[PDB]
This record gives sequence, C-alpha cells and structure tokens, in this order.
Amino acid sequence: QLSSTFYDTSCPNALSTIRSAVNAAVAQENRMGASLLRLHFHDCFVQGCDASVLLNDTNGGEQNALPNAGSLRGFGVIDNIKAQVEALCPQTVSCADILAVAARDSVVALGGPSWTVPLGRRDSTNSSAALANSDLPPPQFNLSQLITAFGNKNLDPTDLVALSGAHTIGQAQCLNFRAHITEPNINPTFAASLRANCPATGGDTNLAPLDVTTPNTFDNAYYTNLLNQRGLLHSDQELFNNASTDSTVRNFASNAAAFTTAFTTAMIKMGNLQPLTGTQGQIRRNCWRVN
Ligand code: HEM
Ligand SMILES: [Ca+2]
Ligand SMILES: [Ca+2]
Repeated sequence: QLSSTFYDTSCPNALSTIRSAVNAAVAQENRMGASLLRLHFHDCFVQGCDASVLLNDTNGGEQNALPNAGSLRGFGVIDNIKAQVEALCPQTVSCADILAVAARDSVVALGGPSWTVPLGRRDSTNSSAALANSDLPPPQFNLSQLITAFGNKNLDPTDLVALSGAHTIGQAQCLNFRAHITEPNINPTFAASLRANCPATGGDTNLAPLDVTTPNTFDNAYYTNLLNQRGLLHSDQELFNNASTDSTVRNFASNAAAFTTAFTTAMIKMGNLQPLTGTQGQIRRNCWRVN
C-alpha cells in the first residue's frame, strides 16, 4: 500500500520541506544525521514503522526501554520538522513517514546513497516497551543472535551486514562498548585508545565514534575497521570473526558500491516493516502524543 508519490497532491511541498530541515540539522551537527537514521531503525523494528517510538504521553513508553533510554536522540528535530509540515498541510503527513524520509535525507547529507522512500505509513496509537526490549539487538549479542533478531524481521544475513554499516556514522557511549575493550578480538592499540576515555566503571556516557576512520562520512570504512579489529561494539566485530559473514565484510570493504546498494536494499525492506495504512492508525498532529 506504500507509494513514493503518496503526497504528490495532498502535500506537494512536504518532502522538500523535510529535506531542507534535515540538511540544516545535519549541517548544524553531523551526528544528528546518524541519530535520525537510528531513530527510524528503532521505530521500524518495534511493531513496525508506525512512529511508536516517538510517543511520550501515557501511550508511550518505548523511550524508557533499555535499548532506548538515555541513548536515542533527535526527537526535537523530528518535532520541529513535523510542525513545519503541519503548517503547510495540516494533519496530512504522518510522523512515521517523516522518520523514514529524514533517515534517507540524513544518509545522503552525510555522503551516502539515496533511495526511493515509499510513503503512506500512518501513526500508531500505542507503543511497546516490551517489544523494544525483545526485538532490538543489544551490543553483547553474538552473530547467531544477531542473525536470529534480523531474521525475525525477515532480514537475511546480508541485510544484517549491510545495515550494520550504518555504524559508519555516529557515536556510542562507553557503557555500550566497554565490554569489547577487554575482549580477545580487538586490536590492542585501538583498545588502549578506547580505554583512555572509557573506564571499566564510571564514565558511562563518554562518547566514541562507531567508525574511528570517518565518523561523519557515510562510507564503507566501517568494514575496513572490522578487517583490522577496530570495530567498536562487540556486535560489530562479530561480523568479521572467522564467521559466515566474513566474506561479505571483505566484499563491502573492497567494493563500496556493493555496500551502498546492499544498504539501500536493506533500508527499503526495513522501512516496509508492518506499516499502518489506509485508515489504520492516525496522522498525529504532534508526534509525541496520540490525537
Ligand atoms: C546489528 C545490530 C545493532 C546493534 C547491536 C546496535 C547497537 C548500537 C549501539 C549500542 C549504539 C550506541 C548507542 C549509545 O551508546 O547511545 C548504536 C548507535 C547507532 N546505531 Fe546501531 N546497532 C545495530 C544496528 C543498527 C542498524 C540496523 C542501524 C540503522 C540502519 C543502526 C544505526 C545506528 C547509528 C546511526 C548509530 C549512531 C547514533 C548516534 O550517533 O546518535 N544500528 N547502535
Ligand atoms: Ca514502531
Ligand atoms: Ca564512516
């Protein structure tokens, strides 16, 4: 039911308004492009791409689940974009669609590939912290659990390897990578540099780039890090670890276009997860609350 032309008559200037605002937000802080991409992932993996992650009224709660709390960001950017679009075409463009478009626009703004975003998603009237906890993968997962978690969303291992490349941009907090500092499959010089700003206890919120090579550029350097044992998260390095995914990591390191085309293929699949369409759900007037 999703269509790339969904708003071509009902809100002609929605997409260009979103583009201008996302480009400005990324220019203000490049990390924000990564944050918006991740926000769309955390939407789509939890009862579909339905903007459930944005609710923070009594119908919300996903923001307090372990994978999200103190970690997700960009809510204010999305709210600011939504208000701009509401001023142009009241109660027409869903928050769910804004998240998907903002993710694509963010990737492009940071040098990554474009793709066609199908539209027509509608906004949920509920949320699921329980499903956030069960369906979002934590960084201590091993490859087998990552494959299962993605397979439960009908994403295959290549989609896993390609979507993990989103970590070519953005940052992580010490509390989420400190375990990997001490593990056997990290380069020792790299591990020492991480330890300098990430203690074993305390400093939980100290940041490090997911991609030490180009933290603000959407490129295949994520994969060359893995080949050199400079993945940041445990779950990153699981992809190149005498494992079934090694040959795909090597391919994406040697063939940037193979990576970007696999990435758009997987992003389109992800953005097609369990949409509310037609008359299901609503068009929120404000993304943080149910009408
Ligand atoms: C494959 C399993 C994955 C795991 C275990 C994982 C885990 C994480 C963790 C722990 C962080 C750091 C959060 C923090 O410390 O606050 C992070 C950041 C990030 N993740 Fe993932 N992630 C995964 C897949 C994905 C996917 C599929 C996408 C998008 C397509 C994605 C996009 C991002 C981005 C862009 C950031 C940086 C966000 C920012 O700087 O604000 N990740 N991820
Ligand atoms: Ca959702
Ligand atoms: Ca990069």
